[PDB]
Amino acid sequence: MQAQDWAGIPVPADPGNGKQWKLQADMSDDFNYDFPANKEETYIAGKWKNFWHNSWDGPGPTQWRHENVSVSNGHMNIVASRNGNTKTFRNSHDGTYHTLPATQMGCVVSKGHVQYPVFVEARVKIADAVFANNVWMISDDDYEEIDICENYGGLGDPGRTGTAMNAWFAKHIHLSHHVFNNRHLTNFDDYQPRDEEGVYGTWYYENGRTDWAGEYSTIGVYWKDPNHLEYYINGKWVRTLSGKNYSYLDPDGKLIEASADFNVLDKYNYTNGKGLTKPMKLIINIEAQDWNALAGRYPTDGEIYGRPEDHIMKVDWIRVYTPEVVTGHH
Ligand SMILES: [Ca+2]
Repeated sequence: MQAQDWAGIPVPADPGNGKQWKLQADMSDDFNYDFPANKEETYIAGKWKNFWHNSWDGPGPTQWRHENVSVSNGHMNIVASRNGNTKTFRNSHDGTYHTLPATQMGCVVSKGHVQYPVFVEARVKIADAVFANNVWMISDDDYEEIDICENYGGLGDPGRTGTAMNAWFAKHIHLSHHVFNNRHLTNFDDYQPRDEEGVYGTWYYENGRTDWAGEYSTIGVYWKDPNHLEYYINGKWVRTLSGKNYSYLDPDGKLIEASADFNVLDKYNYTNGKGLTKPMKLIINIEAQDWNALAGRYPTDGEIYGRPEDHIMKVDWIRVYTPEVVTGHH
């Protein structure tokens, strides 16, 4: 067997004293096989469902389609395309329906699960296109989620003005997680770290870097324990949340170390003191969310038909490791 694509690339998190990382086979893939686009529900390689976890076809004017996921040329392809059909969708901020040309898109959900202690990392080439490129994880009951990467793609073709400009969005990677409460209610609760909750730095960016769409990036999380998450971009540590403490590299490269008066993983104790524990599936998808699409941050026909190969989120590999004690001379 040849070395996998990630061979020789160290795991950037530390597994603990006298521990080593062990690959979790059922959640790891370097995508060096052919899987042609398929209209039918399929677990690719027995591991990656070519759709969302139910028949819902997505937010906004998104239309997830089984045939918008393929594997070729060393990567999984998550494709945006446009057949001209419209989709009518609700503006989540006020409850009203709007109609736009739809974008057919892809969504992938793992068969397997991960649970702490675990390191999850993907090598992706974010689409050079105006849409969301997401890598995230969620428990089967939808109560506990970790967001490895939420990013909004490229700057688009010339001619965008006002709210349709994507520069603020394109430069960031959102590093976050959610714990929910009372999802049986309509008005369920959602806690995530953010400025308004007193947890800073969640929208990562670097002075000078306009977007993440011109090359491959690696983004990963070490979900170490129920009150400890660490994020890594391109093999480098960028952010830790640990109990009531958190730290991160700011956009000028400065280390910021902060201490909150509350637990920053579960501020309002929606987990009944347990923290993040529930097994999670990995989701990789692209979408056009309502807020973005209504603002004009949505691919034009000129963009999507003029540069089709840019309207694809590519995944070179996904790798998952769990810590094991060192084994000695074997
Ligand atoms: Ca590959």
